[PDB]
Amino acid sequence: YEHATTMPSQAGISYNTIVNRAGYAPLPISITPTKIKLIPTVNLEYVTCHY
Amino acid sequence: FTAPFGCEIYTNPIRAENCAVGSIPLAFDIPDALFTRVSETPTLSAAECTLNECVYSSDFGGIATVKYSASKSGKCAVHVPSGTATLKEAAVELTEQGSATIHFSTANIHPEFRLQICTSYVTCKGDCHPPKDHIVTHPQYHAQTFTAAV
Amino acid sequence: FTAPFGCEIYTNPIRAENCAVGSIPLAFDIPDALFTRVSETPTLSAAECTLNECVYSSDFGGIATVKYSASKSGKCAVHVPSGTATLKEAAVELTEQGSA
Amino acid sequence: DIQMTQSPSSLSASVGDTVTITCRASQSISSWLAWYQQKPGKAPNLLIYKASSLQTGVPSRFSGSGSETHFTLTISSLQSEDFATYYCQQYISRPWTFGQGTKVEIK
Amino acid sequence: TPVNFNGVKITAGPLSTAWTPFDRKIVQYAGEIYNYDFPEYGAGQPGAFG
Amino acid sequence: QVQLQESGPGLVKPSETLSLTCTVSGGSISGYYWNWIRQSPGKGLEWIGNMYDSTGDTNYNPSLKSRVTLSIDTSKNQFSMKLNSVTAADTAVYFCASGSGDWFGYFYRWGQGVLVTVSS
Repeated sequence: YEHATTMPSQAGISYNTIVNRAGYAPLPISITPTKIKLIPTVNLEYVTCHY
Repeated sequence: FTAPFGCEIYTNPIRAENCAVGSIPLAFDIPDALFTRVSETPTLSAAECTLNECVYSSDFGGIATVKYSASKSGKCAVHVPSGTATLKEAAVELTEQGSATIHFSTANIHPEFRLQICTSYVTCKGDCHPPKDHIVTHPQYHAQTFTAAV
Repeated sequence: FTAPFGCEIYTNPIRAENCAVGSIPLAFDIPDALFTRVSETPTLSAAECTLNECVYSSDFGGIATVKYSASKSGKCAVHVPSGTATLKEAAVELTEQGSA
Repeated sequence: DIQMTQSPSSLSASVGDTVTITCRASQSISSWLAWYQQKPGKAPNLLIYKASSLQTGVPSRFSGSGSETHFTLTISSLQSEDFATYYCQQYISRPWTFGQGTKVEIK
Repeated sequence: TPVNFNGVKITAGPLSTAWTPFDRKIVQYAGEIYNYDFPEYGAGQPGAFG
Repeated sequence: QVQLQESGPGLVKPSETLSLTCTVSGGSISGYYWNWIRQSPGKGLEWIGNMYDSTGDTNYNPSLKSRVTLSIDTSKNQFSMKLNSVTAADTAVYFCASGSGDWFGYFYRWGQGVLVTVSS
């Protein structure tokens, strides 16, 4: 069964939902993002230092 | 110390973490075998709700008791199908007919929400009071909403 | 033996005491941490009051019983937000549903 | 129904003794278990509600513990007024049921 | 990329508002990341970074 | 908080109907459950059934369901038990208390009990 729900992208805060149907009991679903990471694609152009 | 959206910055890998930006569109493909029939799970009948305490606050300052008359004791979930109130707990335990406690945080000054519980729902309603401190040390738990009227 | 407002007089230091004069504007800055939520403390529901005795007198000649149906036994305060009556006691103890 | 099994059925003790009474439920009842005291010719009296909450007016020598299917009533040091029959009870899974009782007699 | 434990398939869609605090061209020093338009390799001018 | 008092003791003939009333004083019957429990002298406690104050629904001990009726009387703040086709096995002390469960304190009040003797 396909279900979809937006989850706010806040770190530490939980999120809950119930998936239900006319003849099936409520199935709880819980999400908790403990750390959302934003890694960029990066390459090195150079390195500089004191001369 | 200057990134927008409160991002923390780290260097191995180069990255930013905990950016309170946007939202994640989660999609869950739940197998058909994991569902359970309504008949098996605890079925709730003739429930009543009352906000024994409400503090309009960032944290779960709101308390509500649900008087229940269950068909069989056990455990089952609780939710609010609306952005008005966000619950601290996911599920509660029930013993025949009695009372259970739900914690929540709210935006409405005059709250009213449908608490969905165990193959039923109860219309919780009440009036709510402002919080104590102007400034708190944690982020919002309750979804902001336009209505904060008399 | 002649001072106004019933003041007593003493000599070391030179002073007057117990002058029933005026009033003191007290101001209390209560910390935010000392407050307790309504949910924790005993919550009263469906109370009734009756003056089982009243003697209009300088002392506490008036008696009143409050029938209470508390949410949980314990202790909690009592007051009158008006100048009509002044209470002898500050707080009372409650046991489920009963009388105080 | 949920069957409540109390153990032991009979106990002989002296004033000052520590007494333990156990209660087993046929299925899990979470913490929804009460303990009652009953004396001959008298109605039961609630001592403990929801497995560990001491009822007001009941002395602190009485304490309850347990969750799920196994529960315990402890009397830290038995007093003369504590000789009686004790019953557990669960308000859970159609319907609410009592244990068979534990008679606490004077050794 | 799904995570498929216990039969339920979770897919976290693209972050709704694609956004980065890093500009196109950044610098790392002493465990700190700076936004700086450093000269391209082969254009470094004297008395300045690069 | 709540006080309960069963109607008076006495005889019921075999095969006839035992009828008891519980009168609540110092409190209403507009919340909670209202229950009957019996005890055959010398033996244990047997739950008979309950009526839920707010909606009036009843639940009965399966072994007695076919013979038991519970009801609530708002006009006297009372509730009652009817037990049909009694035999000597129904001789017992009958107590009326807030059994089953309540939304804030149940079984905290137990009626002192009334002895019903089934006899010819």
